[PDB]
Amino acid sequence: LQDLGVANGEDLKETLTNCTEPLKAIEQFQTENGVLLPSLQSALPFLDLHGTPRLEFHQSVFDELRDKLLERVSAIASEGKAEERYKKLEDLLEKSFSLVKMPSLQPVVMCVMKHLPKVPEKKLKLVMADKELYRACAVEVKRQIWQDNQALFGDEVSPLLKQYILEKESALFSTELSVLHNFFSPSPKTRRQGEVVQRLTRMVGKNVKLYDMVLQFLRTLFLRTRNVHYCTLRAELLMSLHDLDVGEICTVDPCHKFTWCLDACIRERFVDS
Amino acid sequence: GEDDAEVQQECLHKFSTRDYIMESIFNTLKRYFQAGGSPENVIQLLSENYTAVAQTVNLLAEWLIQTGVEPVQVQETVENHLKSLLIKHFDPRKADSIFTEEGETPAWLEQMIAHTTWRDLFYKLAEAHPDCLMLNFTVKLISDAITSVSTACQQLEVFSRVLRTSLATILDGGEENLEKNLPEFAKMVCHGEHTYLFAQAMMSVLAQEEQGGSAVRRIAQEVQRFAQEKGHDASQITLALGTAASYPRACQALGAMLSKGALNPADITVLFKMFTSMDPPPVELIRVPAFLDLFMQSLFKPGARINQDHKHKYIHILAYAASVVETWKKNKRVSINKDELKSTSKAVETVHNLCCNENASELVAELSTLYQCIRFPVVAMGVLKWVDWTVSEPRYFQLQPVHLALLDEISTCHQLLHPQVLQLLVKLFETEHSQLDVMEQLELKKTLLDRMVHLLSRGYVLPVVSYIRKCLEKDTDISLIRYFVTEVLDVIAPPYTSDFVQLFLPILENDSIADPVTEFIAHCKS
Repeated sequence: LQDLGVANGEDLKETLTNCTEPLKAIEQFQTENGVLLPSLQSALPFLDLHGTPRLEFHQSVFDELRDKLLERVSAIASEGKAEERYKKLEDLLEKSFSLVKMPSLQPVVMCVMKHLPKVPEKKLKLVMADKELYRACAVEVKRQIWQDNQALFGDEVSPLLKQYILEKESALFSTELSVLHNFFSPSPKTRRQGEVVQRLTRMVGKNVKLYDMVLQFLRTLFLRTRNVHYCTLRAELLMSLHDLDVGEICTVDPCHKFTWCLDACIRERFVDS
Repeated sequence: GEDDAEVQQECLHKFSTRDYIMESIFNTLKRYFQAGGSPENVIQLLSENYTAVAQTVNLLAEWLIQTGVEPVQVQETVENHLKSLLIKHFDPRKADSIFTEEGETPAWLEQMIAHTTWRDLFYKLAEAHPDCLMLNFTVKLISDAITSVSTACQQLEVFSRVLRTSLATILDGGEENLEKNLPEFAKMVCHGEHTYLFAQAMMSVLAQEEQGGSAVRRIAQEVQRFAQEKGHDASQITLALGTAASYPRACQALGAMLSKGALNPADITVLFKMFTSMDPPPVELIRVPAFLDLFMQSLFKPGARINQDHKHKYIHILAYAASVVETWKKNKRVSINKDELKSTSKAVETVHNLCCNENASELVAELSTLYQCIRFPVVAMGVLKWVDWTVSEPRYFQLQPVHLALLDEISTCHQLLHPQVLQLLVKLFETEHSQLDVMEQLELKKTLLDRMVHLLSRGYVLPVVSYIRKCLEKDTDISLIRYFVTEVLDVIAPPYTSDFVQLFLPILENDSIADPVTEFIAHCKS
């Protein structure tokens, strides 16, 4: 609260501690932290008489008004003239990041960081540093840190690459024989439906720098392991970008057309004329 | 035993529950501090779960105001939420308890009443509760700033004073504002038969004044109409009030017909024999509006039950009602004109034959005799009700509409039928069919707009443009209003009196074309 010039609980207890008139001090704190409309300072006792505390209508309007604030974050991302709308969102960011620590304004700021292509990276650094923000951050916040520095990208692709190899090893070693099916029955688009590569596509989105980053990670691990799994994950990531119709990779990558052709080749398991 | 072990927990439930510090917290705190125990941990329980929802609201509301969104949207949202919570959680017993602790509600009520939404809240609360003392007091006092009908008629003096004030407003209303001034009085009169009989007798005595008592008689007949709408028979009221007592046969006959809201060949035969006698009873005695409406719905709906030996009797009695001149020589009928009787009965006969035959093209075949015969006023009313019931059928415009042409003869040739014709077409201008698409609905609407513009040309200009303004502000799309202005400025000749401009031009502000609109606006502003 002090970040924008408002008191906290410790200031309240200071206002109560060592006071000859604690009740009037409590009332003054209540006045100084109420909702500032002139109809309320008379209606607050009246609604209090009902058995409904002041905080209850505060809770109702709290839900309503942050719903509208998130709506307007999305709107100013999509509404207003460009310089004014980005200025509004960046200013509101400076207002709101003091309360991302609080349980209210995290996802609001996460949307604001979602809709700005670049940010001062202090807040992205705090987003990676804190586990709660590391979870709740919107996808473009995570992208902006990765696009500005590869540390978190490596840190999170390493367990995901590990899980992909876990799946590959476990499926290749499974003890079922039948005339009905085998483990090579799923097509590559069938195998892209797992959340590993689809989440990796979400982590990359439509960005080419992160595409190069996953390419180099798969390159390093493929150069150390001599195993086709990382190649398969590159193909799955490229065709998952195509499943989203990601033009930022599909149209520029000379390999996209060729992998798309190879997808049908593998689907029939032949290279027809 | 001591209630400490229970009442202290009752209070501590409201202490240690999430978020109750801001409140009856004082009363329960007093019940606990007098009961002893641990009062130090009570304050800690109050402030432990203080989530600071209020300062969260400060942040959120001031951020919505930062966004450039209107704060009055927030005001409307909060008011709607709290008012809906009140209405869902209003308890009439606790309103009467607020009355019990003190007769006049403290200043919170007198501060709420300044807000229009809270005044409407008290209206919806108290219009349905005629015994809750707080609610009845609030509605009555706000009337002193609806007067509840139960407290309107609880005694003579209140009923009389509100009656005379409301009737003064009705008479001040001329011929338009009565629609708002009459129901508040009429529904007040239409609650009991004693308040009814009193108000009717007062208006009857007032009607004897030749300096406008005709209007009081009109309003009394309107209140009797409304009393019928509440399902109460005021037949014998009008009988014993008027000159029915001068003729018992006409009295019983007419009063029976009015009490049923329908005709019959028996009472009709009684009146026929009376007016066939050398002493025909007064023509004023049968000239009653609802009675003549019974004649209309007997002769012009499909059906009703009818005999030919009585068809002419109904026709001839209606002709006597619509034709005969009785001159009062100090309330003495001494000259009886019955010379314009036979032609009127002949026209009524032919027109009723056509109407109850369920005619379209055959109308155009005998439209000559029709427009010859609509010059009779009563016949014009009869054709109006017939074409109303034919055209009011759902989707009567997909199959022949010649009927709308006939109003042109009626309204043009009979001035006092201007209010009916427009008040017919207000229904027809709201025609909506899924079969006849919105294109055809707009075609019919524009046709009716041309009819209403013609009726405006006959002088019925204030209510036409007032209703056009109302339905534009409502329903009527801008295309229809533009076509209205197109036809109007194509037909109306200058000068344009400001009584017409005051409603036509400030609704024409929406458009500027039909250029005649520019000429009209320039002339009527300069």
